[PDB]
Amino acid sequence: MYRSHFIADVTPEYDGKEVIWAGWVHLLRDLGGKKFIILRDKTGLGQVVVDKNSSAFGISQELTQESVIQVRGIVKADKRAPRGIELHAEEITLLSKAKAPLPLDVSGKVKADIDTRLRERVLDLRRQEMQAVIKIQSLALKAFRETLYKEGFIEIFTPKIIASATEGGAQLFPVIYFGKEAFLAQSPQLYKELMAGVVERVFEVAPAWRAEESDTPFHLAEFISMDVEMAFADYNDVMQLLEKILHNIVKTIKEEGKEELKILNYEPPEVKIPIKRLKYTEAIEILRSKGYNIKFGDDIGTPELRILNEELKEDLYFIVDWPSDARPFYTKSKSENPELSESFDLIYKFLEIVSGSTRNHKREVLEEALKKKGLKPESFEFFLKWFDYGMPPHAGFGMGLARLMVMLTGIQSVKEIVPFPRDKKRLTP
Amino acid sequence: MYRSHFIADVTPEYDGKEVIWAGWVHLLRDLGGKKFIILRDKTGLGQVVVDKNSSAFGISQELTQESVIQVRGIVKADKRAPRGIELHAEEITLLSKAKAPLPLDVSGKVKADIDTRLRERVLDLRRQEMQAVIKIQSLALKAFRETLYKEGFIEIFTPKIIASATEGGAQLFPVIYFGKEAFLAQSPQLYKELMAGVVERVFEVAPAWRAEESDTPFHLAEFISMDVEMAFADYNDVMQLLEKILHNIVKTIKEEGKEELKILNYEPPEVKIPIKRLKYTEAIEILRSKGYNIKFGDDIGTPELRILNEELKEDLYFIVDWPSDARPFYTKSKSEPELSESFDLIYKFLEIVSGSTRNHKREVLEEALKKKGLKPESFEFFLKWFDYGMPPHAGFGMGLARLMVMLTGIQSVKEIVPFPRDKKRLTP
Ligand SMILES: [Cl-]
Ligand SMILES: [Cl-]
Repeated sequence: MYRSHFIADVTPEYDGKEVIWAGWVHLLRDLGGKKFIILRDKTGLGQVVVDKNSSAFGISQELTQESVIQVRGIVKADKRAPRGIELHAEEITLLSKAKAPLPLDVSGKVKADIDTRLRERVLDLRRQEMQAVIKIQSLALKAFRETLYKEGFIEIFTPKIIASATEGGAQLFPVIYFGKEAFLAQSPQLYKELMAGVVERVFEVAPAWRAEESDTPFHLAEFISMDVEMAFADYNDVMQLLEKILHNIVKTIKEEGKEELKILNYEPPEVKIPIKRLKYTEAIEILRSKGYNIKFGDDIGTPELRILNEELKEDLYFIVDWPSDARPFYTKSKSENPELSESFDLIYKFLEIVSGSTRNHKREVLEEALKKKGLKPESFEFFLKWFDYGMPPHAGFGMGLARLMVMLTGIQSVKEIVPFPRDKKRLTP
Repeated sequence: MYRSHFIADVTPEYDGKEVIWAGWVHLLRDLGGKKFIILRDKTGLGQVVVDKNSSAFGISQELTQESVIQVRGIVKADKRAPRGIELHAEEITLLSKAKAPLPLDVSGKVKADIDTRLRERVLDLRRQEMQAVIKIQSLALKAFRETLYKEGFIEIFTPKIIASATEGGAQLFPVIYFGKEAFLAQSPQLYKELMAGVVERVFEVAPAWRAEESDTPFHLAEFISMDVEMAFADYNDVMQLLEKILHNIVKTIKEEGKEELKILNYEPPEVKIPIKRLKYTEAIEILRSKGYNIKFGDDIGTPELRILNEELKEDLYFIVDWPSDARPFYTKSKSEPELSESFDLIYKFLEIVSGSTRNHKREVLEEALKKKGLKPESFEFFLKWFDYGMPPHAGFGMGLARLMVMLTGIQSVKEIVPFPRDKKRLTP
């Protein structure tokens, strides 16, 4: 196409050979009457030299950072040079010239806030660091599906535009839909249960949306959700599935993203099996005993997760068995105590990465649960009806991709992970 | 847990052994004082028989179709039975009791109305033919990504809510987005072009939406769209890749989806490399060479395509070099310009994929927008990025559901998509 080799394809064993590189002008320096071009392509950064008496010298002088070029030259081994080589330019073609100067420095280090970078997001995304994020995410999805296929999970796609919400109180985006006010789904919840009720084992990785104005970290309005629903399984089963998933994920990043982690100065945690389980009951007591005003039944906020993290000597733990009263109507209660529920959160340090549970499967227990939350059963008929015709016991979870990315990169901002973030003040690009 | 084995695991070399099945009561019949239960699960259909001398008998008497049960029994080989085995039940546990009668038959050759089936979609989808389709789509997706991984492609996700349209005059769904009227995207277009401009090779498989009120077949309002964008490629490179993808999908379906194709009575077309490339220009000349009322520059539609399917004796084929003015502003015109570097992939009479090489110069994008009679200033959110080194690139978008017709032979999009969405369909 526009090249014979990617930069990284060339080894010292290429000395004296003619190669064609293509890519971006990363840097441009002049030393000793020689022009040095650091070129960038998807494999990384090479070094090209244009000496005075080359025919490429003339055009090399008009080149600017982020212009796209083709360069044909002869490989020279060196060892003082990147990966032990450099390209001695003979011919350079200008494919696409960039305006100068740049509004954002692709090699300058992070200057300006998030919002200034989002005006020049492409230039920002081109930075080694962001490139590494984009790469790791892709590997993370591959490893996610791989584990699932091994367990015979079937990949699915459920409706994103829905008539009414599954959990009232959740704020959904209005969609004007052929004359009706419909909404954007917040999760595939009902549909994946349904599809579990037909082919048993299903996942979906896909967009979801939430309309709140919460300004805390990690609360984009649009977000990718990684969902799994498993028939003839309860919450302990799926927790063990996820363990294996997460393990294959970090293992893939560690082997296939060695270089990316290097650019990131980051080492994802070990996934020890089993992951520490801590009952919610016990979490409440650790908190109380350190002096926080927290009663059984209360939520466990970020501030609490910090102390929980600071106390467990574990970065990666499940919080299992929450109060039934704080979990959806579709979540199975504990048999030995109705006040508790067969649910879990997976926390990484102080961030929630996954939530799941064992679900209900009888219409009557579902209908009771709805009453126990003061909802009108007749208004969830769209959910209840399917359970008249043999819904099996099932269990599932949802993990947030970009939250999982924090565990895989070290980046502490979701707007730094998602290449085109959406929230209350952010719609473009 | 609930089972010890799936129905398809158990073979004759299991004789005398105890086995736990979990599944759905597909069929009940009584014969010779003996109860017959056709059990179903994700692997398929199995035969359980309950003797009158069994303790499982009494609960066996109250089972209804589609109930979820657990049957502990012993395997006996028979070779008159499915997979040469059946299960003589010792205990039966009732997990989920289903109401009687069923409003839709799972065991039946169910000739019912579409909206009637939508009303009871879970039962509908449990038919072997539907499970087939579901399973094949999964296999298709895996194969698709597998090919793209081999070539270095990176999986992206692009924004679904957007400020404004890319194709003007295209109808998008309004979203009320923090006080503003935003829209659902109809494709990742701009965004996958921008991602290719950072890491060269990308793909995305994700929902898109159009809001037109069509009444023609294969025009769901929400659809899963498989996109690929590739820097330093032109359309011919991306068509080659497309072929390589479709080849692998067909192979994977034929090898891994054997029983599914069996249930469906269907054989996928052969992806013959290279797939026929029919120049638009020649497509018009053929349509004229038989008796038709078409001129160069006119659109080729479904009538015209049924006709092309015949004339070409090829079921899979590209129509290429469409008139530049029938094509988006971001599609690059041919070097030698009334024509553009564009293609559509066709299966018989149905458009499956479209793509092209893209423009990458601000100037030519602006011009293209003037010559279509649009005002560049309104498209500034597209143009701006091309100021800072967008490389040559190209790409395509393939409808998952339309692909699916090629893989299954099913002629209705609402028989492929589990929970379809259109002007008169929102629930389920
Ligand atoms: Cl909801
Ligand atoms: Cl658009």
